[PDB]
Amino acid sequence: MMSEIIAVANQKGGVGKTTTAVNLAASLAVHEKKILLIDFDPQANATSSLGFRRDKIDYDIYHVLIGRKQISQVILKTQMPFLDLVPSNLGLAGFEKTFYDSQDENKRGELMLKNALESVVGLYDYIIIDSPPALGPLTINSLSAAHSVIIPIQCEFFALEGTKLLLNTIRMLQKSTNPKLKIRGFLPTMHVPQLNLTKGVLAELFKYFDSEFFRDSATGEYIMIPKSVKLAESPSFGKPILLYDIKSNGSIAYQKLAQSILQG
Amino acid sequence: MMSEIIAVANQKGGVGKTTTAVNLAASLAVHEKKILLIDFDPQANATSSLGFRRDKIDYDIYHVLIGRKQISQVILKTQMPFLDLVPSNLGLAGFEKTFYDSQDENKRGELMLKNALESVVGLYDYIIIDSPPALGPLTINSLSAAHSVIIPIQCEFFALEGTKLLLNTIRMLQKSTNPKLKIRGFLPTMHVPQLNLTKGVLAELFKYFDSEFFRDSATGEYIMIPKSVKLAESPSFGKPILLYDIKSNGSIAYQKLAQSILQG
Amino acid sequence: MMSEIIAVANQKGGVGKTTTAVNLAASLAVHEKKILLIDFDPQANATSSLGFRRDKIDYDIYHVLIGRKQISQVILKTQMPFLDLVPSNLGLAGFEKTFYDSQDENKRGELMLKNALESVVGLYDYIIIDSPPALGPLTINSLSAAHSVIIPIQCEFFALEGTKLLLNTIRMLQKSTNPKLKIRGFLPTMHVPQLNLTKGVLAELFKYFDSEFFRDSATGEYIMIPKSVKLAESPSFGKPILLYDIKSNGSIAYQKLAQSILQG
Amino acid sequence: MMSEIIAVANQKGGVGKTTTAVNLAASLAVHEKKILLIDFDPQANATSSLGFRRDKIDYDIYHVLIGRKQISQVILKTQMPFLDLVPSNLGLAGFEKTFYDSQDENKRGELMLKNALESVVGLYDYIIIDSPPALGPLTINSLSAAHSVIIPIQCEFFALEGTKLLLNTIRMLQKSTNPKLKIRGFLPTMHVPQLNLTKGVLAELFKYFDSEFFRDSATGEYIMIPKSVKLAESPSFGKPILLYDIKSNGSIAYQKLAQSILQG
DNA sequence: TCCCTGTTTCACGTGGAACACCCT
DNA sequence: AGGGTGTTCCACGTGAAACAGGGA
Ligand SMILES: Nc1ncnc2c1ncn2[C@@H]1O[C@H](COP(=O)(O)OP(=O)(O)OP(=O)(O)O)[C@@H](O)[C@H]1O
Ligand SMILES: Nc1ncnc2c1ncn2[C@@H]1O[C@H](COP(=O)(O)OP(=O)(O)OP(=O)(O)O)[C@@H](O)[C@H]1O
Ligand SMILES: Nc1ncnc2c1ncn2[C@@H]1O[C@H](COP(=O)(O)OP(=O)(O)OP(=O)(O)O)[C@@H](O)[C@H]1O
Ligand SMILES: Nc1ncnc2c1ncn2[C@@H]1O[C@H](COP(=O)(O)OP(=O)(O)OP(=O)(O)O)[C@@H](O)[C@H]1O
Ligand SMILES: [Mg+2]
Ligand SMILES: [Mg+2]
Ligand SMILES: [Mg+2]
Ligand SMILES: [Mg+2]
Repeated sequence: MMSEIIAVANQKGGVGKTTTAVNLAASLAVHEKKILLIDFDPQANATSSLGFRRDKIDYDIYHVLIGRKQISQVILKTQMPFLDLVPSNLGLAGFEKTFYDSQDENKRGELMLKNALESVVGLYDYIIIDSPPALGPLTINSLSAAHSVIIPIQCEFFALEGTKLLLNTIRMLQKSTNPKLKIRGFLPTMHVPQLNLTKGVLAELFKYFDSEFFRDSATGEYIMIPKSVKLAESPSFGKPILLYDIKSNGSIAYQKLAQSILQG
Repeated sequence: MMSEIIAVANQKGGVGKTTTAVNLAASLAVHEKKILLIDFDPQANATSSLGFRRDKIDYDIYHVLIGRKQISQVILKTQMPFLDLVPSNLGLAGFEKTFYDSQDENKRGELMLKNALESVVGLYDYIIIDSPPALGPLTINSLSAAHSVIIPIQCEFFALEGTKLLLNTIRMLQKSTNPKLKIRGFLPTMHVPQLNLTKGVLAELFKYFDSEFFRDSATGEYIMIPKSVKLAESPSFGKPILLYDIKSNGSIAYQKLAQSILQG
Repeated sequence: MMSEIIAVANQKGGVGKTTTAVNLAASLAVHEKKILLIDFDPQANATSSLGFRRDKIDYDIYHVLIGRKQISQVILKTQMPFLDLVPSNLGLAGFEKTFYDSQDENKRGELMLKNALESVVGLYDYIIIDSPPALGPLTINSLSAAHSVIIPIQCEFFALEGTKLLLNTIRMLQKSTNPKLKIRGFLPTMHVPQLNLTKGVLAELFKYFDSEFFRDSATGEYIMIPKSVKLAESPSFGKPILLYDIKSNGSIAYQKLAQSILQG
Repeated sequence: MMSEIIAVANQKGGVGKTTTAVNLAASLAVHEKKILLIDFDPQANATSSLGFRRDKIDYDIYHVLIGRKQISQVILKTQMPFLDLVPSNLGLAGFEKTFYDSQDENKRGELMLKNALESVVGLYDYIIIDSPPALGPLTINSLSAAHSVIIPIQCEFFALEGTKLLLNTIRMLQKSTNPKLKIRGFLPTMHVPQLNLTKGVLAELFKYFDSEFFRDSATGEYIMIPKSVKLAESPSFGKPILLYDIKSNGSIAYQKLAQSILQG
């Protein structure tokens, strides 16, 4: 078995990584492929996006990382049979400090998620890592474990400057800890295609990275997640979009994305 | 003269800390008050919004915090004569580790920005601090220096959970490092007033904090930053809203906010 | 006992006079008051709305008006024991010529229904008259017999000229043949409260005649017949609504109107 | 030219005779065919639907009928260059009386409009006569003058029985005054296709007249004018649909009606 | 059989954004 | 260009109507 580990990371906040991670885990699970979703955000927004109470959460990914628990100990099962969740909690914040301690003694600790996943990388088809809004210790784990990264891009101004910096970190890890690391693609999120700022910022990213933009290679048209209030309602009902409204366009786009991920 | 030091912070990403910080700084500056805007985010989105190139930026608040530099050295003057900026860069990220080097050694380092600011706090009326989307060391400095905090709320689902944690952290620092700290107000931003998820999240937040909401005290009415494409186009021109589009509603909103802050 | 003789008239077609007449008669009959419903329309829409067969009906109000029959001869008893019907047929169309013959012969004939009615006017509590869509002879009789008039209003454009014109003709008779005639009230019908044309036409009519709009005198709110497919399904079963579907909103409306008419 | 005369008549009120007449005149005028539209209704709602004043109308179809005027004297020009209007006014009511005087002397007067129209039957391609909600003298004139009749049917209950009666009158004229008379078709109006009452009355009327239903010769499919609030606003701006909102479904439908009429 | 609640589909109103005139 | 004007597109909310188990 070969888990593809796809890290949904992007250091910018509010750009759709928790909406993308949760909902791709879902929309790929319905393709009857076994999905594990890691919640690497100390806010634990993905955990709650699937209906859990972080407050009624005993053991989570932190204790796996430091070795106090096996990752197979913490996995929870979700309302979707094919989607299982490694939940998160505020305790994951501690990991920041933890990380630098290894940085002081043996320059490891980028690869803690790498080791924590090693024991289930054959039990799942896809392991999707929802990353927190930083380029800090946690995000670096997320990338180091990963086969590829999915980059949610909200076509507003700062996502210009932001992206290159992120890619910079990628290359750095591509020369340092994770050689295999590929960009699985760029994913426009919250898309409003008729705004002019969006036309411009998309055009810029096209210029530097059109080859990285997700196309449903079935019809080749670009796959962009539409701004959908329904997409932002779905976690409130402890549900993906698939279980909350399978016919809304948020869902259509995230299933199209899953199709594209699958076609190769 | 004694600057009110006001941190626009919130640990959730994309919620308007940077947009509110830039545009409150500007909308107060035109009111003929001398403002310093600190960019406490390694993303340097506030710097970038005022038209600078982070990449053609020499020394920043990082070198201030490590003592290599004076806070008064790094200040740049902006296209508004009354608004000054302390810029940022990824080097500020390094502070993460620097902070914990204090936590291991003498359990301070909460109050670093407080001390570096000490030398410019009488040279300004308001010091407006744009925070990063975390509860880590940087936001801890950002809050601890501050007299009061402005909490921009994106009225969607997670604004529920997050907010409670944020205030608790506020309460925590009030009982440890900054006892004088006040909540200046909550700030609904990107407001689509007719959406149902918004009505709901506003209702919950009203029940728990209705009095802490920015009111146009002339009419008592709520002050809410409307979703406005122009509010998000303006930094692509390195301009605040009032220099980019003074008549749009994003702008009118921020000047009502600024007026409210001045009235007390 | 002195039956109030209430004419539901309006010169525009399809505005609910036949639906209002049937359903007010029924909603008052359920209040244990004895009601006679005159079908003054050669279409005999009120007749068939109560389940009779215009074709298997022998003698009708025509032969009453020409004296060939007593008004007490043509009355049929209906599916409601307290509701009686003077039925109609196409032969009532003949009366047009006949009217002008009286116009030619003794300058009466507006008051023919009045005369034909004299023999049943104390035998009923309310005598409810479904008028045809004109200001011609039949409607002139119908107003001339009547104590008061109920004007069903379809809140579209032509209700504007139309309304004031109907009121005009009312005043004419009030100064000539039937001065006692009172406007029992105005009744918005088929009411869709959110359409903009309705808002506009209602606002116009309000400015000119708000005091005439039927109010739930219990709660003072307006009485408006909601658009109810069932209100239009009921006559196909030869039934009023309260015999058809008493919990529907059309039904509650007509009963609220009935309460209002009795309430004073 | 040989003017086709199409009388839009049906005795039930509020079934679309006037919205249909006005709008077919318009949708036919735009095929660059010369249209003369008679307002044969004393309410003259067709006149007022074309932006004219009953208040500003000097000579109208009444004075033509009594011979005091030429039809060519009263014709007006409309905002559409290929559509001209013979307007109406409440004085047309007088014609009722007029008709019976001839019934008393030489049993003519069905053929008054026929005679008045005699002078423009080569100057127009189509002359469209909007009838009042009666089977009275005017409606009979309109049918007698006309080559064919267009019958708007609102698929509710009373338009079941009503239809049979109307056809009877056709046959009467077809046997007495007007042998050429054709039913150009039945035209479903205010159509709500998913209501069950509408399905049913359609099914019934299909049963009896399935061959009389207007087919868009393009798809063979039935042409049924949808409930369109915009179709009902159009007279408030003195305009047809095609000048007021040419892309709404009201307009497309009245245009399809125009094409079907044109093919023959 | 009488009822009661979850879903669909559809028109219409609303308010934002782009765009094209248009003043002048 | 700057500073109105209205026209076109789209998402979302609403509320009515047909329908469908589900219910003993
Ligand atoms: N395509 C979309 N349309 C509408 N709303 C969306 C869309 N994608 C995401 N959202 C909403 O945007 C808000 C934040 O997005 P989300 O948390 O998924 O991004 P994030 O980067 O994970 O945030 P953070 O970095 O703070 O964890 C939520 O309300 C989310 O539901
Ligand atoms: N009132 C508003 N209307 C429309 N767009 C807005 C508004 N406020 C902010 N935005 C936009 O939303 C995007 C994210 O917002 P912004 O970066 O101001 O929030 P933030 O707090 O800076 O994010 P971070 O949390 O990472 O600092 C930006 O393109 C910004 O222009
Ligand atoms: N409030 C309502 N909701 C729904 N349908 C209605 C309503 N009121 C009337 N209708 C329907 O509209 C159609 C015509 O209304 P109705 O015939 O009662 O008015 P009318 O004055 O009788 O017409 P006429 O002017 O020819 O006598 C009927 O099938 C009727 O059932
Ligand atoms: N397709 C439609 N959708 C919505 N409203 C409509 C439609 N057609 C007509 N109406 C409106 O319903 C009302 C009456 O229709 P209209 O007067 O054309 O029928 P009518 O037969 O002319 O009435 P009359 O029998 O008194 O002549 C008007 O306000 C009319 O514009
Ligand atoms: Mg998240
Ligand atoms: Mg920021
Ligand atoms: Mg009637
Ligand atoms: Mg008419």
